Amino acid sequence: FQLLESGPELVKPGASVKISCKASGYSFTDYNMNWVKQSNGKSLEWIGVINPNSGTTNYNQKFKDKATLTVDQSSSTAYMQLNSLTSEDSAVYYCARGGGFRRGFDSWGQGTTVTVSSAKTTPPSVYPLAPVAQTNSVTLGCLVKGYFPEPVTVTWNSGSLSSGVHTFPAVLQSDLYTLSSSVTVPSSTWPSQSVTCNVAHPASSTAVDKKIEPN
Amino acid sequence: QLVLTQSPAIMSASPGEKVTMTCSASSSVSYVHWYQQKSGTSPKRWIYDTSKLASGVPARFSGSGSGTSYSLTISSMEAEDAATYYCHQWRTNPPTFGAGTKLEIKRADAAPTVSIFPPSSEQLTSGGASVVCFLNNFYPKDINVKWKIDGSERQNGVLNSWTDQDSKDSTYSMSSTLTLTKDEYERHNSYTCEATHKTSTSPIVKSFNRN
Ligand SMILES: COc1cc(S(=O)(=O)O)c2ccc3c(S(=O)(=O)O)cc(S(=O)(=O)O)c4ccc1c2c43
Repeated sequence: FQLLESGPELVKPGASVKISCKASGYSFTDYNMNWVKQSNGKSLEWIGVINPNSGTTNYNQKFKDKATLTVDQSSSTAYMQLNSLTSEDSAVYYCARGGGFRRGFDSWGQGTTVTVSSAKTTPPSVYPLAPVAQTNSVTLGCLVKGYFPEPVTVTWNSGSLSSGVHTFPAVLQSDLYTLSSSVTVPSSTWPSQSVTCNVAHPASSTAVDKKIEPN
Repeated sequence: QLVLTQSPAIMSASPGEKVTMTCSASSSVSYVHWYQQKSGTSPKRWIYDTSKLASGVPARFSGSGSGTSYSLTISSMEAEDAATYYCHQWRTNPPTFGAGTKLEIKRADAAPTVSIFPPSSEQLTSGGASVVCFLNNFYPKDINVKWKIDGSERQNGVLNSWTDQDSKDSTYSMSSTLTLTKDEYERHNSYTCEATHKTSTSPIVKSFNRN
C-alpha cells in the first residue's frame, strides 16, 4: 500500500495547480482520501476528504473555494486543484489514505512542495570555502547563493571515509535562496587528497562541482 | 472548531529515559491519533484509537487518555524516537491537529568547533564578498554569534541558519554569513567571528586579516 504524488511545482501567483495522488496495492474505491497542508514544516491543516467510490466530497470551511477535490476511478488517482494561488499557499501538501473509523490516516504520500512566487528559476552560484590556524582536523565548505526555487543537493567527494558533513537550511535573501554546506575531514587527507562539493539544482537542471583549494 | 494543544512544544530526553507528552482537547472527545514525523519526510501513523499501536512500531510506545486528556508515553527513549509528534482528533467537522511536540534527544554539552572563511576570489570578481563562519558540533541548540571589523561591531547584513539535531552524535550546528559587496569589504582589513555558548563564559573567537 503506497501513494505517489506529483513532483514539485513552481507557479505564478493567481494561477492554478493540480496535484495527483496515485494509489496502489489496495482497493482504491474502498478507502477515502484526505488531503493535508503543512506550511513551512510547522502545524498540519486538514483540507478535505473525498469518497473515491461515490465521489462525494467534504471540505474544510477554510478551504471551500481554495481547493477542489476530484478522483479518477479508472487510474485509481485522487486529485486536488488549488486556485487563486498566493504566497500563503506555498507549502507541502500530502494525500493520506483514510483507514476508516477509529483507524486514522494509515498511509501518507511523500508530499508535494508547491512554490507560489514571481521569482524566476535561477541556477546557483557556488563559492568554495577554504581556510586562509593549524589543528587536528580541517573543515571546508561550499556556499550556494542566488538560486531559486528550492531545493538543492550538496554531495562531498573526498579521499577519506570519514566526513563530518553538515547541510545548513536555505535562507531567502534578495528574493533568492542561499545555502551553505560544511565538511570536516582529517588534516592528513586534505589538501593531500582532492575534495569536491557537488551542488545539484534539478529545477534548473544544473550540477556544479567545486574542487577546494588551499590558500 | 475543536482545538488540540500539545505539551511540551519541545523537549529533550536521554537514552533510556521515560518520556510522556500530553494532548489536550478544547472539548470532550473520545479518541485521538498520534503521527510521527522526521525531517524531510511525511507523517506516519504511529498510534491510533488512543491506545492501538500500528504495525512495526516498537513496544516502548503507548498511549492513553479519555475525554479531553490524552498522552503518548515511551518507556525507554532511544535515538530512533527523536522526531515530532502530532495528535489528531475528528470528533467534529473539521478535524484538527495539535501544534506538535518536537522530541529531541539529550546528550552531554559540547563546545562549537568554529571556522571562518573569507570571500573567495571567485566571488570577489563577481562583485560580492561573503565571509562565512561555521559553528559545528555543539549542544544545546541555544547560541549567539556576532561579527566585528577591526574591533567594531556590525549588526545585520548577517544571516544565520541552524541545522536539526545531527543523527549520529545528537549535536547541533549553525552557519553565520556576513554578506557584503566588494568595496564594502575593501575598506577594512581584520574580520572577526565571535561565538558565545552556554558551555564557557569566554567566547570562541576565530578571525583573519585580508593580507
Ligand atoms: C464527524 O466525524 C466525521 C465525519 C466524517 S465525514 O466527512 O463523512 O463527515 C468522516 C469521514 C471520514 C473519516 C475517517 S476516514 O474514512 O477518512 O478514515 C476516519 C475517521 S477516524 O478519526 O479515523 O475515526 C473519521 C472520524 C470522524 C469523521 C470522519 C472520519
